[PDB]
Amino acid sequence: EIDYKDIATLKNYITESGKIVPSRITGTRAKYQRQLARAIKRARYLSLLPYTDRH
Amino acid sequence: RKQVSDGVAHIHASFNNTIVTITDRQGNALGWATAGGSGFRGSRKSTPFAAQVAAERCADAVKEYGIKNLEVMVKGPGPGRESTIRALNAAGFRITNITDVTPIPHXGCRPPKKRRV
Amino acid sequence: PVIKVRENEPFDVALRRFKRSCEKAGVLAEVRRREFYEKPTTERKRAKASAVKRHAKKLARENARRTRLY
Amino acid sequence: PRRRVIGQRKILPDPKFGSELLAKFVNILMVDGKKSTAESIVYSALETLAQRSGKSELEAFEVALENVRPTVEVKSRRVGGSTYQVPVEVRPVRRNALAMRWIVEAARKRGDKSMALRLANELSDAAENKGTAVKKREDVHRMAEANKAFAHY
RNA sequence: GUCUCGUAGAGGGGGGUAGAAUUCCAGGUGUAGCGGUGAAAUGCGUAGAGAUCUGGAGGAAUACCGGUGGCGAAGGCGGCCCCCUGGACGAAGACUGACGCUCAGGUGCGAAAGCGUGGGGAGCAAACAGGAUUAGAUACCCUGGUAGUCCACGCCGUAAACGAUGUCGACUUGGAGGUUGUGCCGGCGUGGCUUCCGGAGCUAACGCGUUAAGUCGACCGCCUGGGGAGUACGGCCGCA
RNA sequence: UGAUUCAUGACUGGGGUGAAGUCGUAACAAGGUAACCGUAGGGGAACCUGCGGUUGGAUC
Ligand SMILES: [K+]
Ligand SMILES: [K+]
Ligand SMILES: [K+]
Ligand SMILES: [K+]
Ligand SMILES: [K+]
Ligand SMILES: [K+]
Ligand SMILES: [K+]
Ligand SMILES: [K+]
Ligand SMILES: [K+]
Ligand SMILES: [K+]
Ligand SMILES: [K+]
Ligand SMILES: [K+]
Ligand SMILES: [K+]
Ligand SMILES: [K+]
Ligand SMILES: [K+]
Ligand SMILES: [K+]
Ligand SMILES: [Mg+2]
Ligand SMILES: [Mg+2]
Ligand SMILES: [Mg+2]
Ligand SMILES: [Mg+2]
Ligand SMILES: [Mg+2]
Ligand SMILES: [Mg+2]
Ligand SMILES: [Mg+2]
Ligand SMILES: [Mg+2]
Ligand SMILES: [Mg+2]
Ligand SMILES: [Mg+2]
Ligand SMILES: [Mg+2]
Ligand SMILES: [Mg+2]
Ligand SMILES: [Mg+2]
Ligand SMILES: [Mg+2]
Ligand SMILES: [Mg+2]
Ligand SMILES: [Mg+2]
Ligand SMILES: [Mg+2]
Ligand SMILES: [Mg+2]
Ligand SMILES: [Mg+2]
Repeated sequence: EIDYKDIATLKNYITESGKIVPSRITGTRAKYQRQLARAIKRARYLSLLPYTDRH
Repeated sequence: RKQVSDGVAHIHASFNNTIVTITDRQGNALGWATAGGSGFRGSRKSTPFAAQVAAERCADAVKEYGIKNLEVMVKGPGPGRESTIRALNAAGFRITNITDVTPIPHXGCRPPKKRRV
Repeated sequence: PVIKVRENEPFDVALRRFKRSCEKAGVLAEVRRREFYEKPTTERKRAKASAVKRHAKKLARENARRTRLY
Repeated sequence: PRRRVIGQRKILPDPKFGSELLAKFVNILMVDGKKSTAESIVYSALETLAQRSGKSELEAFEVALENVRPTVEVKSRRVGGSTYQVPVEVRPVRRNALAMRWIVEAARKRGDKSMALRLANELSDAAENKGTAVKKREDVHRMAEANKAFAHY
């Protein structure tokens, strides 16, 4: 299960600018792509990850 | 009249015009030039060439400041995104950093209605 | 898109890189799409059309590797 | 043409000097197929020009050409919306064809006595960047200058 | 139909919060243009704009993820977090014992616009004004801009409210996918929902084709040449 | 004193038919601003504009 705290893994699924990478490019399953997006959005709110790269 | 050597070039590249503003590192403007004020109106003003002429004139307006190094911030989709940077390097400045700062709303306000031409 | 020109990197090489990082960010396509408002019925109509085109073209490609022209 | 099947035609060199370059200039000057009448006019103007300077008939002719040959011109280009006068590079052959045509046209407009004298005064001013023809080359370079922004259409 | 265990979900109602952007306000730097178009002009600017930096105010919408993806009776539903809450599906069993299907009248829900009262108002923008275009231009284009769009409560009850396809059940060759369960040893099964193609059959043809427009049963709604007309008059409903 | 029904009435509302005069050119092709639906406002007229919706849109 994906953890919003597990920042090291989450960084694999965001671009250099901070955007979530499409599942068609990373080859992620749909059910887990939805968990990644939720986790990434929680991490952004806690300032563990950036919203946009111009931070 | 104070030397700076380390400035920032801001390129405002809209579909109709190009504005080039050179500031120091704290946002204080030192000089500016625009494609529209460099002798081009109408369809000529919105070209990459007119943007290049504006980049040169801006480089001249700040030659007293002794600027040596430049970061470049590009903003907008206009045709003067690249010819202004090419001309800033040909002007003698050392282009240290290039960045896109085009604003993107994360939704934001409703845009104007589509044109029926 | 934050291209830091590294030492000894010629300017043209940095210029082509910044261009690459822009196109890979889709900033230009995103700005052009936000210039005017698109009605939700229009957005849905053109999302469906692009999927019908992606599909019906692949289905004809399969029928073009199993046929001779001469 | 659409099919692009147009090669090149050989032109005989002029009698007195054996220069194909000069023989074309006689052709541009000729009217009604009266070539000998044009050969005489060119030869007379060329001698007045040869004694008005220190150079031979040819070297004085080339110096006249070098000051009238255009390097860039404008051509129209109708694209999605309107038409822009795009500046285009003039190919080396068209440079000579335009230079000769403007000289002959300028000389025909003067008010001296004979055409041999008119051509002589134009070929002489062309050596000093004066008169028409040279001015026509200036007007073309200006137009192509004011449209340099359109140098990619 | 009930119970047990679990699963996915923009299903609903209430509250909170985050970041991007627009506008406005203040200040710093800075100086002659900006903005707009096919080209212009109206408009804005030396009373210092536009550009750039800092701080503040406020409203609305939630980039990427995002998908012929998901959920919902339909209308519809999209940041994140909490609270209240509906449905669906699956695996093993246990339980009730035809408790079912459909439905005139009735009742409820029902996009957008619109209406009432009280709020709110950034952006957008009917009406309106000016600038253009034009033979004219009550338009298309440009610069502005008010209702309205937003919130609470009430009304209205209509849409190409569409799959132009009523609901329920049974039966009848195939192929490739999506999505979500579950059994077994990536491999083999077995459920739910869903996209495209196509067989028989059907169809005026186009096409439909196990999610039927095929083969049947139950019940309901509806049609009967075009125009007049979904109009008049009357009734009921509505503040209009 | 009501109801209902028939006749009639200055004037007025739209409708049909004929005929073609005047004004434009809304639709059919991407019909030259894709068309149409509901609604609202505006306009000599066909109509135009806003908001949501449909494909019964050409091009790509
Ligand atoms: K729930
Ligand atoms: K009923
Ligand atoms: K506006
Ligand atoms: K006209
Ligand atoms: K308003
Ligand atoms: K209504
Ligand atoms: K539909
Ligand atoms: K399945
Ligand atoms: K399975
Ligand atoms: K029914
Ligand atoms: K009212
Ligand atoms: K009566
Ligand atoms: K129309
Ligand atoms: K049409
Ligand atoms: K309408
Ligand atoms: K009128
Ligand atoms: Mg606009
Ligand atoms: Mg509403
Ligand atoms: Mg009203
Ligand atoms: Mg109201
Ligand atoms: Mg109100
Ligand atoms: Mg407007
Ligand atoms: Mg109806
Ligand atoms: Mg609908
Ligand atoms: Mg639909
Ligand atoms: Mg119907
Ligand atoms: Mg089929
Ligand atoms: Mg049928
Ligand atoms: Mg009625
Ligand atoms: Mg009512
Ligand atoms: Mg028309
Ligand atoms: Mg039309
Ligand atoms: Mg109606
Ligand atoms: Mg109007
Ligand atoms: Mg309009």
